[PDB]
Amino acid sequence: NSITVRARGVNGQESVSLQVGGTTVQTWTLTTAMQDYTASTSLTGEIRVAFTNDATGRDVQVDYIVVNGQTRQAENQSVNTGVWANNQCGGSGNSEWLHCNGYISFGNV
Ligand SMILES: OC[C@H]1O[C@@H](O[C@@H]2[C@H](O)[C@@H](O)[C@H](O)O[C@@H]2CO)[C@H](O)[C@@H](O)[C@H]1O
Ligand SMILES: [Ca+2]
Ligand SMILES: [Ca+2]
Repeated sequence: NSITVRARGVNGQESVSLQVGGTTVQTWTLTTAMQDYTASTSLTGEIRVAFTNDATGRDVQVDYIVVNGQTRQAENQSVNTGVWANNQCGGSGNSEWLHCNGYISFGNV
């Protein structure tokens, strides 16, 4: 099961973890350019991309992921617990942004 994450940070210290069924597959430190990050698992289950090290000046943007060849846009996902929206952390879904610690759920593998 191949999973590619296309993502960037605002300052390049930002850390994201790819999780599958509650298991952490891989963790990466992002750069300020949108770039691809790839991982693989034999596991199935819910995919999450989690921003874990929010601090003054850090924000994550996930464009999309690609799961076994199939594109899933971050902005088409309904659960986003880190976006700043409606004047609060995790204030909406359907966003590329994780401003606060939180994750975007991309559903089952
Ligand atoms: O509430 C603390 C929270 O704020 C975040 O920033 C939001 C928003 O993302 C910015 O665009 C806006 O300029 O400022 C607000 C808060 O005033 C932030 O990204 C988080 O890391 C938290 O600190
Ligand atoms: Ca996108
Ligand atoms: Ca932030």
